[PDB]
Amino acid sequence: KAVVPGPAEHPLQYNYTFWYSRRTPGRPTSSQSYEQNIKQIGTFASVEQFWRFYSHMVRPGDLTGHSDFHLFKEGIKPMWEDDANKNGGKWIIRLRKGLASRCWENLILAMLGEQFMVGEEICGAVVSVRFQEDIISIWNKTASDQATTARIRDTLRRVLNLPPNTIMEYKTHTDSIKMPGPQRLLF
Amino acid sequence: RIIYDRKFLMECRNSP
Ligand SMILES: CN1CN([C@@H]2O[C@H](COP(=O)(O)OP(=O)(O)OP(=O)(O)O)[C@@H](O)[C@H]2O)c2nc(N)[nH]c(=O)c21
Repeated sequence: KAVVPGPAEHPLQYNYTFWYSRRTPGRPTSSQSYEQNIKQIGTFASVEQFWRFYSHMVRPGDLTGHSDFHLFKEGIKPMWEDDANKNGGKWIIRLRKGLASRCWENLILAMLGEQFMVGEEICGAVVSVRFQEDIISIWNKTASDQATTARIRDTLRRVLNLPPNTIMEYKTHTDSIKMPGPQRLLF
Repeated sequence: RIIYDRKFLMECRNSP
């Protein structure tokens, strides 16, 4: 079962797993329910194995519904509850429609190619497709590590071509957990 | 650490 690079393939620093989820906004969501709505697509160990999945995948810009792709180090679930994520957080970038597919490709290539240079800190990346915008996120292990979170922010600026006036926001997962005019109906 | 630049990664797209 264990995934290894093939004979002539180019090995990665880590194995990674693609995940996919589709839901609706505003669901009363426990740990167990969240985990049931996310599914593993495939795991890879080499650059060539990456492209075998990625070249055959729907681009996030072409997904319908309230849907997400997650690409995380093998053994890390894309959930706050995972031991690797419990003390962590994420940089988020919000994008108008039409930009997510290119941004996602740049993000995951930078991640896989070890462009962040924060040791073991990266957990994974998410692209979230929503009603009138898309969101791209990168998760790391230790939210309190200011050197790490700053290095990640700067790397995103370096590898992504963002519209002028693009806000980046850092959210600790513990802040996310405890976060609450009209109710938000379409997202 | 195993590091790859973007260009190298893209170049691998056309090999199995
Ligand atoms: C990553 N998430 C997200 N999540 C909760 O599950 C619900 C659906 O997640 P989502 O589709 O990413 O949220 P979304 O509607 O895009 O917006 P927001 O993140 O602003 O709440 C949200 O209420 C979210 O807070 C989670 N709940 C648990 N238990 N564990 C988790 O890791 C996560």
